[PDB]
Amino acid sequence: KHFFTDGANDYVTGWENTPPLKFPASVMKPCDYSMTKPIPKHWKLRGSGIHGPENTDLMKLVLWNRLKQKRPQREVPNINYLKDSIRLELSVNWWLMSCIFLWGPWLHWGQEYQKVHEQPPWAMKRIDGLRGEGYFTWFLE
Amino acid sequence: FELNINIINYNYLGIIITVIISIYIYNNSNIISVYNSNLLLININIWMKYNILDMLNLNVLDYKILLWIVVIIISNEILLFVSFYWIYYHNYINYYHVNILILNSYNIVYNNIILLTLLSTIVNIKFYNYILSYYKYILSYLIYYNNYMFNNKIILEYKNNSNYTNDSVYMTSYFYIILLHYIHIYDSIILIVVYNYVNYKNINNYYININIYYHLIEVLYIVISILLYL
Amino acid sequence: QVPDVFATFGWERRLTVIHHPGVMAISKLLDQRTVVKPRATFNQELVEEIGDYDEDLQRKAQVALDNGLAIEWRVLDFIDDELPRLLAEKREIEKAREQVMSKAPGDYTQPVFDSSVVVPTPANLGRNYPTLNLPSGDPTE
Amino acid sequence: YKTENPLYKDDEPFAKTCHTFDYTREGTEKNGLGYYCLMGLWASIFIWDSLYTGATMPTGVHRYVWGPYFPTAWF
Amino acid sequence: RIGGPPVFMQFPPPPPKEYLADGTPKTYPLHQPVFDHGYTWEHWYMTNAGVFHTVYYGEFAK
Amino acid sequence: PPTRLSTPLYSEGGAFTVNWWRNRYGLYSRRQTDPMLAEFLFRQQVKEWFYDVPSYNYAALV
Amino acid sequence: YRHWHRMSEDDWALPLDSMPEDVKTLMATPQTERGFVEDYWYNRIRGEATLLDPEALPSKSYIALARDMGLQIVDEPSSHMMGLIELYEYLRGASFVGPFGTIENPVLVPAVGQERVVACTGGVGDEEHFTLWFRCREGFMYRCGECDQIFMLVRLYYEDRYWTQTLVRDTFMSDGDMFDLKTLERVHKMWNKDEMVRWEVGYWAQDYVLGKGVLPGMVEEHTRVN
Amino acid sequence: AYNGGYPFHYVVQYDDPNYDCEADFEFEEIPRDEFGVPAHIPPELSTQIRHTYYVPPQYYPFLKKLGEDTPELKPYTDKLIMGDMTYDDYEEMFYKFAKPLKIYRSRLPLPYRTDEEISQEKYVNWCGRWYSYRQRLQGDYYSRHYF
Amino acid sequence: IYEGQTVQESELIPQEDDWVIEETNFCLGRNCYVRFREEDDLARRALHQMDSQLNKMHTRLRDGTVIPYMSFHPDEMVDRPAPIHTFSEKPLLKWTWDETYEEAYDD
Ligand SMILES: CCCCCCCC/C=C/CCCCCCCC(=O)OC[C@H](COP(=O)(O)OCCN)OC(=O)CCCCCCC/C=C/CCCCCCCC
Ligand SMILES: CCCCCCCCCCCCCCCC(=O)OC[C@H](COP(=O)(O)O)OC(=O)CCCCCCCCCCCCCCC
Ligand SMILES: CCCCCCCCCCCCCCCC(=O)OC[C@H](COP(=O)(O)O)OC(=O)CCCCCCCCCCCCCCC
Ligand SMILES: [Zn+2]
Repeated sequence: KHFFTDGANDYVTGWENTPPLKFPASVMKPCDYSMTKPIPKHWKLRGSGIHGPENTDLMKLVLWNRLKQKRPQREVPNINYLKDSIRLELSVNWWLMSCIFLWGPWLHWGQEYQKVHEQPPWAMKRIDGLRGEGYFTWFLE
Repeated sequence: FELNINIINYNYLGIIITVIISIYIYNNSNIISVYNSNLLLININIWMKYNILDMLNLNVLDYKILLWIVVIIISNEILLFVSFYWIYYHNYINYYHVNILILNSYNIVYNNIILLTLLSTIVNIKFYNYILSYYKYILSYLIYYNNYMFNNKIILEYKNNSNYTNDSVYMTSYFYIILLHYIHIYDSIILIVVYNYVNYKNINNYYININIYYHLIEVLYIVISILLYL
Repeated sequence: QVPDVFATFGWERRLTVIHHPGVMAISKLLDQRTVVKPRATFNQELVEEIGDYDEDLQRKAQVALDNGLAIEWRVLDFIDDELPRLLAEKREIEKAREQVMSKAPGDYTQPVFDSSVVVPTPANLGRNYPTLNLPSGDPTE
Repeated sequence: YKTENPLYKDDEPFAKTCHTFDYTREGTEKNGLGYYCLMGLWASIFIWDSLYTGATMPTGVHRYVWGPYFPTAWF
Repeated sequence: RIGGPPVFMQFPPPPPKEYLADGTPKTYPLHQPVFDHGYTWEHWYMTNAGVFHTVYYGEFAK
Repeated sequence: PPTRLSTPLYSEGGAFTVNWWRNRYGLYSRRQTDPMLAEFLFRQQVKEWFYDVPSYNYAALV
Repeated sequence: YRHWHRMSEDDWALPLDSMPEDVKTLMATPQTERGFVEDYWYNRIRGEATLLDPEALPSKSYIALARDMGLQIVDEPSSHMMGLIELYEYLRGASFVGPFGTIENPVLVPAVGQERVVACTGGVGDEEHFTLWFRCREGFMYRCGECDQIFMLVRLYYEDRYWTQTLVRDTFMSDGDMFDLKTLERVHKMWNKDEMVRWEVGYWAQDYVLGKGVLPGMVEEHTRVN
Repeated sequence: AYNGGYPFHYVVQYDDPNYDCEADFEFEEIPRDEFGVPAHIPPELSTQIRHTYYVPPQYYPFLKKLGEDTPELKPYTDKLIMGDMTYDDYEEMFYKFAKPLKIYRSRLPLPYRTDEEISQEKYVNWCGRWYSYRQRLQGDYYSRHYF
Repeated sequence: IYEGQTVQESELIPQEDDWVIEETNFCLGRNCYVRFREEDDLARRALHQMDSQLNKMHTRLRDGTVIPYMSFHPDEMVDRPAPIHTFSEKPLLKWTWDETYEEAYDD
């Protein structure tokens, strides 16, 4: 996508909130400890307890988000992604084709008809005696 | 540990640019105004250099900040055109029955729409290459040819038009809307003349800005064509 | 007993984590691109697809596949001449792998093999391969 | 070994976490039948308004078998 | 970030104090006048000093 | 309004729901950098703006 | 971190043209006296010299192996400092959310100076109150006037310096046996022979020990045009 | 899943030892990737080909020692010895053995408080609860009076 | 709406029958215009101003904890008058939640 979005289309830094799905959960998992079981009372708080790099998952997320920036080969995206990347480009190109091979031919026919019959082929011939081509978009009359 | 932001403490371009603006008002010669415009260009370019040199701070939020500024600016460009469309339609009740010759709906609209579409395709190819870390030299010169033809066609139209600005508010609105589009076309030339391949690639705000602006101008011409020619 | 170590990444902006000393040693060893080399293994399906882009590589890749060789791409360009050495190299690597794997725990003696045919090794540091990116055909024929 | 061409693999799913993205129930992925019914009606109104230009000026004369209070006398 | 604008820096010590030749401390301009008149009233006002504190602010006639 | 991230939030299906809002709230956000933090900030905003009774009066007026 | 921009090329490795030309003195300099560039190339030369000698690795202890590669064996003192450093850096561009602070376990507020502005939002749910900002100065156990949440300032200060990865490495790492240049030469001949250089860093390093320009092709390597 | 799959940084190799992509303007040299794949073989095809790291056999005894001292590390070292470790396998090994830095609260110096003051902690907490009780009740009382 | 922290009756039970509410004065003191000495130069008058900041003051309770000068907004947290560079170390807004992870604890 063209526009940059911190959450989804973050191409400036390449940050990703979660690790790749390819990695086993034992190797790397999304940072989610909402399901942690209640802490036993005899356990004592050693660390700060503050959300941050003391948590293993968050640490691995930061580490991977920096070490993923160098890779031996490309991670080929599927054709669906590639189509979306240039959706506007392809659509504009087809619009140009339509303007040349659809709009072009009937516009030429209308002008040639206008030459002989004074008004385009999609207009009501007048009887008022006024001269000239008149309107072109008949449905906006 | 470093500070989150590398504060800029002093700047002197602002004084110069503001004085340059005053010269436009406090002058007795139109030649002074021409040379003053060059001074403006120079100092606006210095400000752009300051933006490029701010890259040394390695601040992630800089791209986002500039991108959103462009969004606001584009919005202001769209709303200025809206004001002209408003001026045009307010007097719609006095159009089409006056003894003036309005524009044809066959020649100008088609060649212009076909031309501006090709301009979009070139910019789109530039974006595609930008994505692929590639460059094609001929692309920019195709833009120059397109701009040349656009300028050649608009000049002849105005010179061969048989109705003047003082003939009717219809004619005034037609000329003004077309001129406003042309000015935005010329601003596109101002931006595109510096297009080159930079190796920092997608952290360069220039590329996204050009793509957005060119699309805006072409889309704006679709609205104009429907209102005036068709 | 394996001590923990600090592993830091980045030059100006440095991120520090805890890591395994052996895992870090392997990581730096694999960074010696001239010593530790990636090698390609083919299958018949992929060899056929190569011909769609380089006919010569398809023929050479077929030879590597037929002999079950894990081969570097640069060597693959000279497989016609290197084949006898590559077959000898395959045997020696297999012998060494077997010897080290079968050895009892705590036995870290070097394997007995002919290193003169294994590249890159001190005994055979390789050949200066000439570039083959030279046209040899006359366009007017 | 066997492999899959990456160009024809399926899109990766959103990660399942406390913060999960789900578009399945929105129904905003593509234009539905209703949208195409709007297009059909637009085409129909466009053709009808031009073919039958006296429809907006109907005739007040009405017979209506079974009188006016029968259901087929309201359409 | 190594070699970037420091988050915190300690103030350097102030420049040496200046005495007059006779040893009198050199005084510097000060815009806190002691106005001359016969009024000596002192008005005190309880003032907001945040959320949980106050300060007894006094205004002196002089 | 739940206070534990383990307890899910109910969402209807459609184009204006809790799930629809979650997908788009953090699109431009630099602060929602991981699931735990993203959900906490999302629920913080939802609690503050959508569980505020008087806010619904303005929805009617607009 | 999310607030950092994209890795530079230097973040992975340094160009060999940044290697100090006086290698003999570089390998004899104490760690406390080595700069960033000097320390990078001391570790790389010594670390790759041991890693490119396979026959000696199995008999080398992890303590000795870590020293050669320049990796610091972790301990509670250094772990504490490094951890608080990384927590400070994370909080530069991340939210500050954690458990409710009490006398037993105050909210830890890392700072380099003697003060940091902090806001208390209270507890969770209905116990959350409006932001109450206060200046957290060192040496005082702060108590919110509203929810009684206890706060405390933690200073990253050591011997007239703040805590950095470089400071932690200098204070706790101990230089081992002086690096022997014979090992550099021995490994150099192992992987570099007959115009094949499979240890480029050791070919450049040996050239400098020889005086710069001695080894084949090195004069041509050092001759630049601009 | 970032930047369209294009790595921000990647290795390129050239067959000619004196080749310079900036000085030369020839049109015959074909660049290779980090694994050595020529550029004319598309990514979709080369990424399917299986590439494994080959270390010199003199390293096998060292890789064996690592596996024995850390049994959890043995399966990865065995793959490396047998030439079955791909880049993905290496990444899994790397992130599996990364641990977070630990902070010890017992090492934090505390703000100075006398032993007399430390014995009054329960009293101060007691005062705080009564202040919150009186605050909450007054809110109801005042709301009723003024409204 | 916010109505204070919730209190359980058990927490309102004293450990002595003589406990009453501590009568500590939260008026910081008597103040006026900061009065600079003539002898002090610009540098030493800056030090004087920095030592007269009300937002650096607090009240110490009977147990040794101090309730600081607090404000609803961070505008009252900078030195008065405002220095050129104020928030060099990013002010930390502390949020509270019930989530926890095992790594923080030790058995
Ligand atoms: C057994 C089944 C057989 C079916 C056979 C189907 C045959 C269909 C043939 C369709 C022919 C259409 C021809 C259209 C010609 C238009 C020419 C024209 O107008 O040229 C000029 C015009 C521009 O004129 P201006 O002067 O600028 O004026 C307008 C703008 N101011 O140029 C254009 O429009 C350019 C585009 C031309 C398009 C030509 C299209 C030709 C299509 C052929 C289709 C053949 C299909 C065969 C199917 C066979 C199946 C067995
Ligand atoms: C600022 C001005 C903007 C431009 C002008 C705005 C005009 C008003 C807003 C229109 C916006 C439409 C956007 C497109 C939405 C869309 O396609 O929305 C599509 C939806 C269907 O959604 P799906 O795609 O999910 O099926 O269409 C419908 O809900 C209608 C289905 C077809 C109904 C056919 C029969 C209709 C009968 C109508 C009778 C009317 C009688 C009136 C008597 C007085
Ligand atoms: C910001 C908070 C906003 C809250 C919402 C405010 C809505 C206020 C609506 C008031 C409508 C009153 C007039 C009704 C029309 C009338 O008397 O109108 C009177 C006329 C003529 O009546 P008679 O001919 O019988 O005298 O009625 C008609 O001809 C038909 C009227 C149909 C009305 C349908 C459209 C309105 C539907 C409103 C639904 C919600 C009502 C809510 C009420 C509180
Ligand atoms: Zn509080």
